Amino acid sequence: NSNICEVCNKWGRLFCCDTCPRSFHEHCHIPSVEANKNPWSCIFCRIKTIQERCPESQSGHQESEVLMRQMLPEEQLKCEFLLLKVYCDSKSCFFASEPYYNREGSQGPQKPMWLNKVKTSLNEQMYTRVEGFVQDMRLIFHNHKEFYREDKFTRLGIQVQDIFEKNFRNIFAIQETS
Ligand SMILES: [Zn+2]
Ligand SMILES: [Zn+2]
Ligand SMILES: [Zn+2]
Repeated sequence: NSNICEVCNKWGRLFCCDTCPRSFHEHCHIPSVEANKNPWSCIFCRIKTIQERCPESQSGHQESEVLMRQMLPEEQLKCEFLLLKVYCDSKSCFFASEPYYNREGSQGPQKPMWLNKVKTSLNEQMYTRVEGFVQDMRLIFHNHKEFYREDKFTRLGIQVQDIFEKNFRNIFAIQETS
């Protein structure tokens, strides 16, 4: 096994996957690393199994059909993995915890949103369709773009949204386009 957490790249109290060499902090893994279960298989492993059991699941899909899917177990897992892929980027620190807004010339968003809020919402099964999760994710970056206006800090939202969008297209096998 690796000696650092796959998500945050730090050592510490790590739980090791039994079917691959990755390791995790307890609350870095999504869902949080399960109490018992020997062997234990990480989310990366669980996602790879879905693909292996249904190879046709990798054929191209339309985003509109993906968004309308109900949050059954496999779509729940995919959203958890997508969320975790965002946390994997160190720039996710800016979007993790609850923001506050007091900048001359700007007004805060009407609906603040942040990664840990999305994490809780997934844990509490608050999304009934993929669309709910994707909307909240995209709202994080849209709120950031609007608030920071012409400040160069707006670029952090572009950057992390790009990681989100690339991973969304990969995990949900969105049809490739020009
Ligand atoms: Zn970690
Ligand atoms: Zn694994
Ligand atoms: Zn099949």
